[PDB]
Amino acid sequence: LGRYQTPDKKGQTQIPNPLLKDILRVSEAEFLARTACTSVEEFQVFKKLLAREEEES
Amino acid sequence: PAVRLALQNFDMTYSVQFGDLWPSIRVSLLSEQKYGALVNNFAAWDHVSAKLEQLSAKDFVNEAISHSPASWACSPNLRCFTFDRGDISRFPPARPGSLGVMEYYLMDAASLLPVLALGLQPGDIVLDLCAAPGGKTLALLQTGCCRNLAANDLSPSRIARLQKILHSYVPEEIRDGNQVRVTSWDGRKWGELEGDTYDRVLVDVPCTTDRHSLHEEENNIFKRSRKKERQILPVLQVQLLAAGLLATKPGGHVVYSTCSLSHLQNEYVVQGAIELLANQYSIQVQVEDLTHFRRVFMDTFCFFSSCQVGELVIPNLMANFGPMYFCKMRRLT
Amino acid sequence: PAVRLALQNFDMTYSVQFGDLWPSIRVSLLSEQKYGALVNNFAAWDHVSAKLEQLSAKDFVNEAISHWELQPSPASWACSPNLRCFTFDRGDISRFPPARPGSLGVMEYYLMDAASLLPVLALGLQPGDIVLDLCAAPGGKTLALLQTGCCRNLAANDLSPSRIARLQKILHSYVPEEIRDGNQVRVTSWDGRKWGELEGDTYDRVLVDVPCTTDRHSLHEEENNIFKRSRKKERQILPVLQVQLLAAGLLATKPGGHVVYSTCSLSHLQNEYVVQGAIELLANQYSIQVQVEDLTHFRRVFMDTFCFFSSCQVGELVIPNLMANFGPMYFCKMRRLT
Amino acid sequence: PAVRLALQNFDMTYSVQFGDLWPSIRVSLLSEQKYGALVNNFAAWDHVSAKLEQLSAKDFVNEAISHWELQPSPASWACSPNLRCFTFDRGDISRFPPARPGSLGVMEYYLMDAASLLPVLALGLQPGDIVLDLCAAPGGKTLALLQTGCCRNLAANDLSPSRIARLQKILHSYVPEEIRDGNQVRVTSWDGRKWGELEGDTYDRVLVDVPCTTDRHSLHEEENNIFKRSRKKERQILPVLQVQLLAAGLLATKPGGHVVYSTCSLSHLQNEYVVQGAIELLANQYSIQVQVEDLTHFRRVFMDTFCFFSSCQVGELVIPNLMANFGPMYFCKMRRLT
Amino acid sequence: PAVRLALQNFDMTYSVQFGDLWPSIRVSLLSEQKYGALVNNFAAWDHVSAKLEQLSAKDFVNEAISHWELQPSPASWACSPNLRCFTFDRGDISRFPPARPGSLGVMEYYLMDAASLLPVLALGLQPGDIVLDLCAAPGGKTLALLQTGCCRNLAANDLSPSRIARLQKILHSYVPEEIRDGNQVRVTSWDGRKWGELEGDTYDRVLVDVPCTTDRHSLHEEENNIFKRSRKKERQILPVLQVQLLAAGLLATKPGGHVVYSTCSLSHLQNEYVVQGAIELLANQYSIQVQVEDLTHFRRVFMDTFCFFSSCQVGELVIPNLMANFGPMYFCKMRRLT
Ligand SMILES: C[S@@+](CC[C@H](N)C(=O)[O-])C[C@H]1O[C@@H](n2cnc3c(N)ncnc32)[C@H](O)[C@@H]1O
Ligand SMILES: C[S@@+](CC[C@H](N)C(=O)[O-])C[C@H]1O[C@@H](n2cnc3c(N)ncnc32)[C@H](O)[C@@H]1O
Ligand SMILES: C[S@@+](CC[C@H](N)C(=O)[O-])C[C@H]1O[C@@H](n2cnc3c(N)ncnc32)[C@H](O)[C@@H]1O
Ligand SMILES: C[S@@+](CC[C@H](N)C(=O)[O-])C[C@H]1O[C@@H](n2cnc3c(N)ncnc32)[C@H](O)[C@@H]1O
Repeated sequence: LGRYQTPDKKGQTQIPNPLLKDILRVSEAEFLARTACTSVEEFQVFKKLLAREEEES
Repeated sequence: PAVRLALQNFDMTYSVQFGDLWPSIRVSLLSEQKYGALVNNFAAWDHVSAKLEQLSAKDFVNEAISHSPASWACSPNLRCFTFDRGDISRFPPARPGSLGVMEYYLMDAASLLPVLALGLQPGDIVLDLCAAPGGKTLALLQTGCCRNLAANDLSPSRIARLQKILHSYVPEEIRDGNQVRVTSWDGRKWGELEGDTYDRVLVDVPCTTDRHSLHEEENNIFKRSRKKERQILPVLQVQLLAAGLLATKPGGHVVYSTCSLSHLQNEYVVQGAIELLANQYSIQVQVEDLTHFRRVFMDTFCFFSSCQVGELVIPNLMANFGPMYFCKMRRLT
Repeated sequence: PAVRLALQNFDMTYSVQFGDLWPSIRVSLLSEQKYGALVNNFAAWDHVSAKLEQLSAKDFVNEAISHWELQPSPASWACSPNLRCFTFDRGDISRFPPARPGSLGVMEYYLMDAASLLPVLALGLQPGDIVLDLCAAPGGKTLALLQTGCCRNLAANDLSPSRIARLQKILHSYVPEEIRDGNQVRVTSWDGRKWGELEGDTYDRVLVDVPCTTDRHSLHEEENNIFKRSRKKERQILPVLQVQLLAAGLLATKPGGHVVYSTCSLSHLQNEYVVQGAIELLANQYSIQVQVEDLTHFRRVFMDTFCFFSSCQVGELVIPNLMANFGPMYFCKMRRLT
Repeated sequence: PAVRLALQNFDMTYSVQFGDLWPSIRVSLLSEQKYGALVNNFAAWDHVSAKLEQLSAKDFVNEAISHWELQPSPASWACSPNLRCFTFDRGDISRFPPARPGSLGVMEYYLMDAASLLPVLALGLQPGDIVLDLCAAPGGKTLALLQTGCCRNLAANDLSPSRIARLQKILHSYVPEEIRDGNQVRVTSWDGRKWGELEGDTYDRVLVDVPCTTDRHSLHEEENNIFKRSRKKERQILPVLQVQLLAAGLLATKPGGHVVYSTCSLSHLQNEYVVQGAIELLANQYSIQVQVEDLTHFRRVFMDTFCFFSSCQVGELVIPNLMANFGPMYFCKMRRLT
Repeated sequence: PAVRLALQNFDMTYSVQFGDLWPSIRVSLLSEQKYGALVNNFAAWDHVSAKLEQLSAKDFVNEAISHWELQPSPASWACSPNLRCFTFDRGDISRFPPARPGSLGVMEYYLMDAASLLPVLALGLQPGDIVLDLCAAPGGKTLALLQTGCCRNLAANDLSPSRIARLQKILHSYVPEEIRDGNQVRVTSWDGRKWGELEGDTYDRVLVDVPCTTDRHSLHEEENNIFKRSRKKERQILPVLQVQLLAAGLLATKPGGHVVYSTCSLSHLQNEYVVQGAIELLANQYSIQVQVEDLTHFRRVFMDTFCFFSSCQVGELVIPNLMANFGPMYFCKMRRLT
């Protein structure tokens, strides 16, 4: 989505990434409403697409 | 690297164009795309249609046509199956049917919309100015409306792929003789050769192929060496669209299309080619409204409705149909 | 060391000025500051406003304008419009998350000291004004001046070309290319004191947010600290420069136009002494009359969000407090008459 | 040429609209117009009124108000007060001499098309109203809005800074310095279409006297003629601009507030379709309900002085006639509900 | 002979270009030219201005700026400031007396073709600009660029070291040692065409006042005449050099920066052809986009003093007329985008 940048080489990003607790600790509904900012239906499809990507190799 | 330069360029350009809609597009471009199975009418379509329905797929064209008054124009006999909204199932590879020709052609379902929007009528003289590898050429043939179909492409290597598709999908009875003509020449020169000849013209121009440019590293337009070629791309596109319009009969129609989200390659090329013909050749070209067409096909695709000229299908995870810009025109004078 | 010299200097001066109020200020300057989220009107402000309300934050500017009628003219006639700045409640120490790009690839909001918006609000921009931000970098107040949608033209100036790069970064991040490349905005890097000669009697509104001892920043950053032993002369001659810049701002103002002078220092030698000093210099040397305008109604309306040192003779002063830790912000509105 | 293109266009369009009434209008547009002397209340109106009565002229606004009871609410509750405008009798072609400064320096009266006062009268200013004149220059109707003594605040706006100079000239000529420089009047020069964003839901009364094909003026002046071959696009897109300005006026109006839209054109395209268009645009795009108010009693009362085209569906229209040669003047009162 | 070949060539070429306008130009080129007195701001301009007003001369840059509002941005934003140039009225043929050293031993004013100031004015210098005069000698326009007080840095270049001596003479005669002997003014005598390589993307403003057929001078002076039989190749390849110098100027300009190209020739081959040629060369060879900026408002404002050939596609052209005998002066403003 572009809402999480990988830090490197000095451990710095253009925009600061969301806090680990706001990504993982929080509910799927709050994650999507405040952090990811996408619909519920869209993430359900993402989970299925990613599951298949992992299954192959 | 070129894949990262492509995404880097998209982040700069497309975050501005789509705003808060860009993330939903970005994730879709970086995920698996959705395909539609264009049924081959030469291979007994009724059995193929029935076979594809067993997978829970549905002909989106049949769904679209059933639905607004029948004022809008649309190319017929195109049956293209897709899975439901949110379904990520994949079609198995097509196989040769009982007549030795392939049952269906897998493709981006959105690639059928410029062909549909072009509105082929029975007995039309049709031109596909940048035809290779032949996905849209194949669809133009499937309509059964082409009296004559000119398929052109500058690259003789991509024309081999077009010939492979024609041999794989079209019976020799329909390829030869005078119904199909495959040429390999500069499309920009069509104003001089074959001017005012065609009823319908498809100008599916070479562009930055946004989705493909994020997957394939070989022959990537965003490579450092291909900087000039990429920057002069809107010049070429206008030159090809203007040539398409000059080969169109007065009163005839043209569909311009790209597989890019860039406004520089989409609307600005339509706006540019219309000006060039009005000033240099004194030919008037009217952009036709595809709002009814859009509204009817919105059930299957995500459109960026803020489009001034033409229409744009944007990729979304619910319907991951790649960037597809298209604009219908009528040459008046 | 320079951080300790700054605090040492503030203990000597500000204990005398504020008296028994100085400790409450001292603890606030040595603790985390409170920020406000200035909404970007180019980035679809309605969605950003709604998103910021989910955090329990509230637009202090709207709250203020609502009570403009309570205790002469509409708020829009007195106070610069369309500025939406969200802050958390009094006593709340929550932090806003970093802004991200939105509606036109522009950043949704700009985090800043909420008090920094008050000189811009107090300046009272009206539709179609020719505006000048004489000491504009890094661009926080420049950004707010643009957000009003009143600037026919906006001149942003700063002597430092390095700080102008930061101003250009903010304009590229927050403003679409349509506005920042046109004749609506002009970024220059020149001595602001020379504006009396070049561009005299030109601007309707002028902001003179002068370089000062940046009291809060001087206690945090050791690099480029004004209280360093080598910068002793530079710091002592600072009220001369501040008068020179304010006088230049007034000379670039049209007769009848208005100017807001501001600092982020508690020192009276940089605040009231500069306003009086520039008004005298223009009356003696140029025979130009300058009237200080009363911001008591403006203060009273904004007192609900900020702590003001009400004992100000000319202008107004926001003092930092733990309940509302909005850094030192001095500001004075003036009208050039002749 | 442009004068002939204007007449050519009006022969095509207005022979169809008015039918057998068009000749009586055509001859009136091509003959000398009738003026009214709007008395200046700041210049001791009682002496000016007495002076103007010596010429055999009579205040048509007073004559109208007298018959307000004949054929719901006092005239002052419906119709903007303290406007004294003298005209000669029906059929009289006498001209008023030029106005002169009085004992107070301000000019005694302002000569104008008497019909231009009707949109201001119809707007129904009440004491203490916040008023906006969105397309104010050169200031004839602005001047009348001030004369009522009802404006708490009066915003006068016009995109052209050159026509604003003429508005400032009129304000300096007729209005005392005490009023014109205070917080009671504010002259701006900015696009009126942007008032929805800046200063929304602010005004009690709003006048939107839009730029139009100025039918009478376009048949006299060849310079800056809207019917010039070069100004073909500008003239065709004129109803878009007119809706944009009216919609902006309505967005600037408080819910419950009132707006008068007006033109000095006879075309249905610039009159009723602009009113209907702007009402639709606000209902669809902003979900704001706007009600057209009936001015039949207002018309009937003022019919004694002006010729009205009574077949008007929305609003009212004063048509020029040789007996009362008061130029085309379309006007429609509206109330913003939500 | 070379003077007759120049006129012979102009009769062939310019009778076709201007048509029935060529005689009025021809008589003006063969008669005494009109001069303007550019006031020296370093030599107390207020006394010089007052002294020049006694002769019945008037500052045309001020007259022009006054009408900048009539018929977007302040004049200072669009047009280079602090340039005071006095000329006699339209039709007056009076001559200014020679300039004398004044207060600080510097020359009071510089006599020149008033039109030569227009490319400098049109270039629109803003405070703090890095400026380049690629073909600066003998220094008339260099002097004007300095007079603005906007140049952070001014690069003055000319291939001829003999004409650079004249430029140094003017700088010593008009500019005090404090400025000329500093990092503000840099005089070089290198090839201007090589500026793309050395000092690329460096300047905010660039003046490319190229060597041309100097139409008026070529009809007076027989020595060093471009129309001599031996200089046939040099004269024919002149549009190549001109494009090479303009392209070099554009390559030295920062992206977003502006360039003014100018000549003192009526020949379209040296004017518009060179502008299109350099824009094409940059687009094809370097993939740099260059936009010609419209100077119609600039022209319209200065039309009161000069005769312009309004049929100019790109740029503007001042044509000599007996009423205002200001020599051929072509000029075109550009913006480098990429
Ligand atoms: C997007 S592809 C067309 C896709 C095709 N219509 C399909 O649906 O399978 C664009 C094509 O333009 C071709 N092309 C590039 N320059 C050309 C030119 N000057 N004239 C004609 N074709 C050209 C490329 O070789 C490329 O095959
Ligand atoms: C407090 S900062 C302005 C803050 C800015 N208005 C904002 O809100 O982001 C004061 C500025 O004055 C600038 N400055 C110092 N001397 C100057 C001068 N002579 N002319 C103009 N600016 C000057 C400094 O570079 C510094 O950026
Ligand atoms: C009919 S005049 C107003 C007459 C004025 N109310 C009077 O009675 O003296 C219409 C005005 O609209 C102004 N105008 C045009 N476009 C405008 C815009 N976008 N915003 C505001 N005023 C505009 C014109 O400059 C013109 O003065
Ligand atoms: C018209 S003059 C400049 C007039 C000057 N700007 C003024 O206003 O006084 C043109 C100049 O171009 C110079 N020149 C010729 N070739 C050149 C080159 N390659 N590079 C730089 N200057 C050159 C000539 O020596 C001549 O002085």
